[PDB]
Amino acid sequence: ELAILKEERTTTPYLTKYERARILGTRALQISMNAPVLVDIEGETDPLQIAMKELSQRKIPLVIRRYLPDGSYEDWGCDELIVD
Amino acid sequence: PLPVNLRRIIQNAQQIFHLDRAKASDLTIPEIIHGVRDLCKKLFVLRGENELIKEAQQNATSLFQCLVRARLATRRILEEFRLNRDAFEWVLGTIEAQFQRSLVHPGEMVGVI
Amino acid sequence: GRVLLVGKYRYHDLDELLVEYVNNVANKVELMVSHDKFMSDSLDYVKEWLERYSKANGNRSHYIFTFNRKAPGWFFLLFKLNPTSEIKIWNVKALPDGYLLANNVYPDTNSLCNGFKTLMSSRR
Amino acid sequence: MNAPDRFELFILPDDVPKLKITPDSRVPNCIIIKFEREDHTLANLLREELALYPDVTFVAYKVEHPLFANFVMRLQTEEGTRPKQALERACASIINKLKTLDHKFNEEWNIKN
Amino acid sequence: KEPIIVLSPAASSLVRMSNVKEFLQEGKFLDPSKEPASSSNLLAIQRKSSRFKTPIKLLVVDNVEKLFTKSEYWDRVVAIVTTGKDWQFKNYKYKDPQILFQKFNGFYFKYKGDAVPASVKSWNVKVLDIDRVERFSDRQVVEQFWDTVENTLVAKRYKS
Amino acid sequence: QVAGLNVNRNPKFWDIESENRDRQEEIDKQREESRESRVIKHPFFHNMKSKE
Repeated sequence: ELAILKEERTTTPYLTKYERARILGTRALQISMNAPVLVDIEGETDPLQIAMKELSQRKIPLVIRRYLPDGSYEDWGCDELIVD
Repeated sequence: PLPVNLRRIIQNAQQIFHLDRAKASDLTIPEIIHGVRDLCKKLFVLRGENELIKEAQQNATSLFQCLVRARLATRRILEEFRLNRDAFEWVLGTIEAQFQRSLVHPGEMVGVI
Repeated sequence: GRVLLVGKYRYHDLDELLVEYVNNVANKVELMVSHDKFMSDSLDYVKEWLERYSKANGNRSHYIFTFNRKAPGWFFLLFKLNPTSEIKIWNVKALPDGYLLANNVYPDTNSLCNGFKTLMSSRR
Repeated sequence: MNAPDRFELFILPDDVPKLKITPDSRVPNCIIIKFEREDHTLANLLREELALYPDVTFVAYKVEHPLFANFVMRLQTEEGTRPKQALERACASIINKLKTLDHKFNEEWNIKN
Repeated sequence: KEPIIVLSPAASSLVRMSNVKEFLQEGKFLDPSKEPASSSNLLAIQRKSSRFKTPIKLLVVDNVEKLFTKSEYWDRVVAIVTTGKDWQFKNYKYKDPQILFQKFNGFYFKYKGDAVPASVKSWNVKVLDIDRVERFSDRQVVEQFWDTVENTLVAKRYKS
Repeated sequence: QVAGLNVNRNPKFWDIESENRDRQEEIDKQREESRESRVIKHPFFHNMKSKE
């Protein structure tokens, strides 16, 4: 009902800076709470740096839910949103 | 004040591709015309196939399209800037990407700003 | 792991191991296949062909190479001194630096053949 | 309250080496030397002595911050000469210059006493 | 005698023999992981430049063990592509990376936004960035690479 | 000092066999552990069986 189908999604296909910041913060917190890491870590130890490395490779297992003003929403995977 | 600086893009292309020398360009006129015409339809401010959405999208970029067509005219490209092909696709791609980067981000608290 | 071991061989990363071991082994396998004395068919067919060729050419000793289907990465060297001599099969391992036969490393297929002939002459 | 001890300007901690040398791989035959508990007194002397050697092609130094007593020196010699040998030659040459200066001053002072 | 361009045989390299021709020559970048592996370790490419009247033919070599038996071949090397790995240089003319990189042009290709490896930052090599999404900048990156290579070729007074 | 109790374990009135059997049951339970899969990030790495 409220969910919007993937074919009719009309929001921007890019990761906004607020979404990028929130995704990085959440992923860093989850890694700091011993969540599995989906990318190989060479010598990195900072959770934020690991989160940035995951984001650059489109490996973050999170979904953005963008709320339209009327209450409907669109679910975008972080692996399908374009990041600068 | 208008988005994406065109003069900077053009001189960057000239420096990148070494567009000096009296060498003749290989850029055909139909490529110029069709490339600029197609570029003026990929500046997405609003997504959607709705007719009212298309009308709003066309309205939102009138001044910028006027700027782009003023700069990237056929005579100016072939004579004043002397771009070749590769410089031309590079300029078109750069214009499109920079315009996409210059939009406002949903979630701005523009009232406080 | 920071250190990778493949038998006596020691490597430091997956790419180093791959390039130094697997590529060299594949190149040596191709050289064995491209060699004139190679036959990729079944072992029984190789034995039959060797028997026929030895019977037809009983004036010389004939040796051929074939795939070791039971032990991957190896080769069976079947040689028959004469029609009256039994077919003897020797084991050859495809190593990055060459072919291991009788605990001897031969850089190329021709060197392996020369070493096999020298071993046969010395043991004779 | 937060003022550091004054003896930290010249007293060297046990775990801190007086002289750390690391190569500079961006250019051939170059090293970066980090002097601890030193200042312009030694640095300027060494720099102006080394600048006169025909086999030294680049020598410089900088004090990163006045509140920390250390300086870092960049040295880069010709192909034949290892930079550390040039640094040793500079030190020995300045020592000989100071020695002859002391001898001459003593002679003059005794004459004019 | 055609000049030589050396590529890293590492599997993590963004430029391999499979996609080197389409990238350096045609200017289009393809992901080498999806491309099938190339059996031939020698390839020839053509470069068109405004500095030269005629296109230049160059030889691309992945492994120098079987193609650098003579020392005079090293005089033809005009570019070296490395993945930041020390083990590439076991059989090279200068087994130490530093001296090799002052005596030869070193290039490292990375995706835009990725962090540079530590060894690469400690070497004298150029850094070239390829965008993951936009494909119009591939020609620009190739042009930078060829600018450096052509500068080296002109400095060597090569005859074509 | 583990079986510090002085309970008479006479086989006539004590089922030693049952207590022993329960003892290996609990010891085997202690031996029981858990294992999980391994995840590696490499272009040529694939989580497949030998036949796969």
